[PDB]
Amino acid sequence: SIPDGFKKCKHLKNFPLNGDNKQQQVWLIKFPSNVDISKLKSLPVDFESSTTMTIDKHDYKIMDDTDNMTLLVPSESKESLKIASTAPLQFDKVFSVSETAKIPAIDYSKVRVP
Amino acid sequence: IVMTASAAIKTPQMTLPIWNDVSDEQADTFCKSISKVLLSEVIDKVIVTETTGARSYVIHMRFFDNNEYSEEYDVSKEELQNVISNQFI
Amino acid sequence: SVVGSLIFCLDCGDLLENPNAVLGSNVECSQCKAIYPKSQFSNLKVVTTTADDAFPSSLRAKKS
Amino acid sequence: TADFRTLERESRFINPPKDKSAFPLLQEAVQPHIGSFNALTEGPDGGLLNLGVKDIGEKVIFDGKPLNISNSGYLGNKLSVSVEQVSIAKPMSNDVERKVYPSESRQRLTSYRGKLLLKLKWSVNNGEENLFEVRDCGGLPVMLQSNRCHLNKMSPYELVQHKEESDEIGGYFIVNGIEKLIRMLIVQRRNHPMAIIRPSFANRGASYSHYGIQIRSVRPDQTSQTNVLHYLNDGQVTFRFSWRKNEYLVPVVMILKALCHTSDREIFDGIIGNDVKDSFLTDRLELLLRGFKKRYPHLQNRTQVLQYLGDKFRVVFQASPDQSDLEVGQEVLDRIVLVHLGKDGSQDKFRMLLFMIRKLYSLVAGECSPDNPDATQHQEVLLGGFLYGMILKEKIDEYLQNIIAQVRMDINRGMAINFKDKRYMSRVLMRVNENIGS
Amino acid sequence: SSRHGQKGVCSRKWPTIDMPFSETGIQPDIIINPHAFPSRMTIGMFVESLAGKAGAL
Amino acid sequence: VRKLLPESWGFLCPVHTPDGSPCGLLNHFAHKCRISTQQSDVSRIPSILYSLGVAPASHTFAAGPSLCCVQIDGKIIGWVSHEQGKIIADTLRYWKVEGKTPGLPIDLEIGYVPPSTRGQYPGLYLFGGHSRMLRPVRYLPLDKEDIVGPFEQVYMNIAVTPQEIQNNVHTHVEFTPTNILSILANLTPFSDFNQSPRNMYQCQMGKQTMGTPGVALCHRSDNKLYRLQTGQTPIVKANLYDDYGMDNFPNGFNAVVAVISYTGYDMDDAMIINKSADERGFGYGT
Amino acid sequence: MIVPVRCFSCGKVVGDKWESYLNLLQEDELDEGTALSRLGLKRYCCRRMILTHVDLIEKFLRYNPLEKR
Amino acid sequence: SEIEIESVQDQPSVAVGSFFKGFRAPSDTTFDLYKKKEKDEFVLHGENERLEYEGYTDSSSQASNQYVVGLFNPEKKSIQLYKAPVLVSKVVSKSSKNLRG
Amino acid sequence: CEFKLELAADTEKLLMVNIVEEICRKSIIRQIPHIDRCVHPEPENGKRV
RNA sequence: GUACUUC
Ligand SMILES: [Zn+2]
Ligand SMILES: [Zn+2]
Repeated sequence: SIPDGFKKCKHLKNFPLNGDNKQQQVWLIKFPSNVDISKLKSLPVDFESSTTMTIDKHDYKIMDDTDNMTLLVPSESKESLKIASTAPLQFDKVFSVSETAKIPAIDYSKVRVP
Repeated sequence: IVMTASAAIKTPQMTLPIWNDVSDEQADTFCKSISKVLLSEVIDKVIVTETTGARSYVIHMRFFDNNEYSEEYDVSKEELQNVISNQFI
Repeated sequence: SVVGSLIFCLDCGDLLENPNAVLGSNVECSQCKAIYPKSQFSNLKVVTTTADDAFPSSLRAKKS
Repeated sequence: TADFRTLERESRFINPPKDKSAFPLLQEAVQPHIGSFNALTEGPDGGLLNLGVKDIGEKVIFDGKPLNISNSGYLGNKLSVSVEQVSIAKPMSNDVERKVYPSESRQRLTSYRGKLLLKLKWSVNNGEENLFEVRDCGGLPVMLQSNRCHLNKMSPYELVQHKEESDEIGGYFIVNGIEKLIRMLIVQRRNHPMAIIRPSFANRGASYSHYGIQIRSVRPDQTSQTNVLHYLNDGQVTFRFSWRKNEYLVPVVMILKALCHTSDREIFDGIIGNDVKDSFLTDRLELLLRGFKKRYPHLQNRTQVLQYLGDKFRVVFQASPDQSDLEVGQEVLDRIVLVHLGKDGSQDKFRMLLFMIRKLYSLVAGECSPDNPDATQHQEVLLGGFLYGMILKEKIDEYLQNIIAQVRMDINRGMAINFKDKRYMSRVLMRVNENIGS
Repeated sequence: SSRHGQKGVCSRKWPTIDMPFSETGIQPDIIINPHAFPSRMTIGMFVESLAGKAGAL
Repeated sequence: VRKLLPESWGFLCPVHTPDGSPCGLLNHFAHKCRISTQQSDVSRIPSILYSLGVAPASHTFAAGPSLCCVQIDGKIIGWVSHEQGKIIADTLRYWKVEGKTPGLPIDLEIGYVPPSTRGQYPGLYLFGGHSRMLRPVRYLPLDKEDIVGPFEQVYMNIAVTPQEIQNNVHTHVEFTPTNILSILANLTPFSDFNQSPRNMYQCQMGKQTMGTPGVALCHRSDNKLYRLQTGQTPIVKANLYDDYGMDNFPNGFNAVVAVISYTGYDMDDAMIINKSADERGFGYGT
Repeated sequence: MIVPVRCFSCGKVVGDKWESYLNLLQEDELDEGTALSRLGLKRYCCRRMILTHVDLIEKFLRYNPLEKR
Repeated sequence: SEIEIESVQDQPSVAVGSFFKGFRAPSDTTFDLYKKKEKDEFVLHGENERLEYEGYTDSSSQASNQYVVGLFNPEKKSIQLYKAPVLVSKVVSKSSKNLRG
Repeated sequence: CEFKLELAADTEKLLMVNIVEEICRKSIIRQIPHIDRCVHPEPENGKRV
């Protein structure tokens, strides 16, 4: 019982995993705390990263990265975790959402004075 | 020269006159023959794949082509092989 | 895993010594004894290449 | 067409403004000096000197009296001492208290001298009781336009009434009736690895290369120590330390894996790992770790590594005798290696130190141009007042060294009754020097 | 010395008894040699003498 | 170390320097340059950094010049892709100059470095601790006051005056190009119409005059002093002579200069004075 | 400091038009050109002589050790 | 390609752990995970014959960062947002309890 | 030019590019005493040197 | 002894 924290785990959830030999794979992204994890209902998926989300703040860009880290799969409750392995389990293209604020640019009308 | 007890200097210099029958197209031949060239300046890249399985080593030393190293630094197999077999090793 | 000419261990989270400097077909860890090895590591090969930095010459300047 | 001022100039010559003075740029010209000496009072944690004596360390010593194998093992009781609070408030004088003026200070041919109060947190037997005591340490010389002098928030018209300048600048000491100014000091970059190629490392280094990269940490009270990394042609790499007049060469491993638990692939993983194609990483990393296993094969965990550090460095910082290797080891460590991370900085200390040594490998692999020790790329400016505060923090512990030396000197001649008496605290507090102002 | 870099030492104190006077009446109190400009190149004193002339005219 | 470097542009005055042995040793700060004398307690630089899209420090596991290592003062937070560093190199500029950001101080050091030309280890530098130097500069997009330090002008280019500014290859502009000069040099009229050997030769002259030290004579007890009485303010002067209240401290006077070889008693290094001027008290001091 | 009377080069009596020049700038609104010339100053050296004065005596008088404050 | 979200939750059960590169994953012993509830902080530990797990979740800065995970099939083409608390761990051993007086 | 060498198990790890670079900058094709480079300059005042 | 300045 190290450390002396609040409360151990008691609730679990089952993940439907088939393990197909086109292939059901995981999807992880990166996002800050001030996000729309509850009020967002749609997110466009695209090719090599060039896109932008449209919400109240309206400055976003979904970045991708190709090039590790093990993920436990809670198949049941009494153990609350397992080891994901097919033959462990690697990944292909991790997602990391960024906030590309549009920089106001190119006003060459008042700075260039005779 | 005056006070430091002149000895082997950084850049030694000597001037050599020449006859009137020799030409500039023949002087550069003696320039290449007398000018000492480093043995490492005839290698493109030094790739070696160190193996283990009893240490084992293989050395593959890429060189230039005949028109490059033999026409530029006037060396050939009878001197390059003798120095790589008697001095380098 | 196996990378280069060195193999690591996961049951204790460290690396092991040279299988040639010590007795062969049976090597141990440094902080705790484990059943090891399987005597089937690999055929150890590695490649090193000079970056062509300290080789100056007149023809090295003409190749640019 | 910048016409000069005659009416405005005549008005400011007749009477200075009762409100904030004009041309505030002259007042902003000494913002480095004024802000430097004023920084040790404002801000959180009482300022620089207060957080300095907060993170100053606690020191103890024993006595020659027994209590009553384990009985003879225990050699004497425990007395504790540490500098708790230090504060300069305001200059004053007497035969109630009266206020002094700087104009009268240099007219008296003396220095502007306030007073320094020191609060000692004296303890005993791991805090069983605390003999509270406050003793002054003389007067501290203060310049003008500071938090101590009364010229901080005084109107310029009142400055004229105080026999001062209408646009007084201040920020300079006065001693023995003559003025004086502390010269600004030049240092290099703080908390940034600096690449340097210098043949001086080959003179003090027996058959060592000319490569080098340095780190100058910084404590919250701005006191620091220099930690540099050399380069070894054999394949290894070593730090060098800086003590009173001593240099300590030390391999990277015995102090890299000694802060907290990091002995695993996280080291090789912290190394560049996007590709394992180039073997200039493999030959150097294998030779480095092999150079750590060949020396002491029975050193595998940070616990035993910290035991060996505390063992070899037991009597270097005068940390004895109850502070075992597990205490003196972590104490001298957190004070010696990139102290700018502060306490509990071992979470990413290996990540910052690995980034330092990995920039060394990037410096020797031939893709990073060396910097310059004189260029403005790494030009830092110590404003003098900060150096004055660092000298205060440094030269305050000498009182602590003199009282522990007084206790261990009185225990030699015996006749040292129990230190639980206030009059014994006084008879031992008067033997130690207290004049810091001089 | 002025703010332009040129310096000078007072050689001999001489009154207006023999110094060149102007048609207006003003007497030049100080006199500098024109033989320093070829090398010292203090033309700032030239442009500031014209500017100073207008700035006081 | 005696010689200077172009990186000293607008940080330390390349004009104020004595002659002889102290050449290149001592040279005071710039005209309007600032010095941060306190750490602004932010505790939000990472709170907006990794929120912008920067990966954490415990889950990056990389190195090398292929990743921009973002470095806060002392503490590190990790490295990201070089394209991220490029966007952040200007994103942090916009959020810095914008006043609606409570978690970003105005006196914040921000630097960017490309990886080409085998330069030093790239990344994204962030500083602002003690012993840090600033200087004012104008930002063209939504033109507003800004400040930079000893690392900004290293890589990103600046414009000295709004006449060499051109398209998409500049980020900052300078208000008055005389701010690089010192107090003695900027007070010197037409310092551009002279020589540098004259600027070093005059730096000691202006720093060796016999002006008024301050109106405290009857209440000072220092060893030695000097005082003039014909203190006059120069007709020609910069706006800093008034901005610094230098009129309160008259150091010299104004006299009619007659460029003529009539005296004969002087040769390119000597001088001659009017006896009548000495009768009036030409530079009379005690 | 003090008003330099009898300009070294010109020699005119100039220590008298000081308070008059101040009054012209106080309650007459005349600019430097026609007012400084109205005083009776026509030569170049006497133009700059009065115009350049700084009258630092006001700063030299704000400190009197023979009077309370 | 716009896509929707179906599954949400309030209490997490999955976790991503970072030990090092190249873990053979023996998967022969279950390690326990202790939780909390500030917010977004967890911990886990484990024991073996030569291995002991020890993992925390960015105690310095974790409350201002969150990771999610999902799944998608060619027929579904949609993801499900699931709270995945990230955790960094360090494999520890036992060679302690030795000291010189 | 490719040649292969063998070695026992007494030494485990060595440097290849370093020990070869040293010998590469220490072998000389022909040793002419106390001279390494010659230049044919331009003749000054008609005196070819 | 330490610092500062003159061509
Ligand atoms: Zn093992
Ligand atoms: Zn006149």
